Amino acid sequence: VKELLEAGVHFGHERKRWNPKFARYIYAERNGIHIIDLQKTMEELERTFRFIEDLAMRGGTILFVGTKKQAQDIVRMEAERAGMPYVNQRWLGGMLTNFKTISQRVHRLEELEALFA
RNA sequence: GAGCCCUAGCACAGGUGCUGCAUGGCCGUCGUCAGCUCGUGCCGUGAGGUGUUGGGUUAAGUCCCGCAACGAGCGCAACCCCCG
Ligand SMILES: [Mg+2]
Ligand SMILES: [Mg+2]
Repeated sequence: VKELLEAGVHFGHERKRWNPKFARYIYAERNGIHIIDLQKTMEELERTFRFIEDLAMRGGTILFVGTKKQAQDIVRMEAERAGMPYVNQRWLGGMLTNFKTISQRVHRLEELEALFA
């Protein structure tokens, strides 16, 4: 239901293209490829989802980010489907640290929206 | 008696005499070449860098694509005149 739904095909990826700080999450090497251990994915999903839940049930807002082409279409769907914002194409330099300045273009976007009709 | 005009005296005028390395103003010139910058972010101990390195395209930093940058300004172009 959980970790049987995950073993679906939704774990193990890379192949000694690894960052060795991620060893605490790794189970073994099946066939040249690192197999991430789901019994510990279990663990972090509970902790992360606890933190997400909390966040939501108090007016919290979560910027979803994923630009790589496998996730592009997923992140937009799920993001619209929660009314949270998403970054999908390029992540622009300073969307956060320069948010003051980048927003000024959201304000331009809507003011150009306003010359549609 | 005030304009006004000559005589002498007083202040002063006059100087195309010097310095264009004391200057203003205006002009030439590189060059109508495609450049030169800024605000915030980010990188760097720092000068500084990114933006404005790359690929394409244009008469052009013109436009596109890309990208720790997102924008903007002086330029380019347009707004002006002539010719068709
Ligand atoms: Mg001079
Ligand atoms: Mg001389």
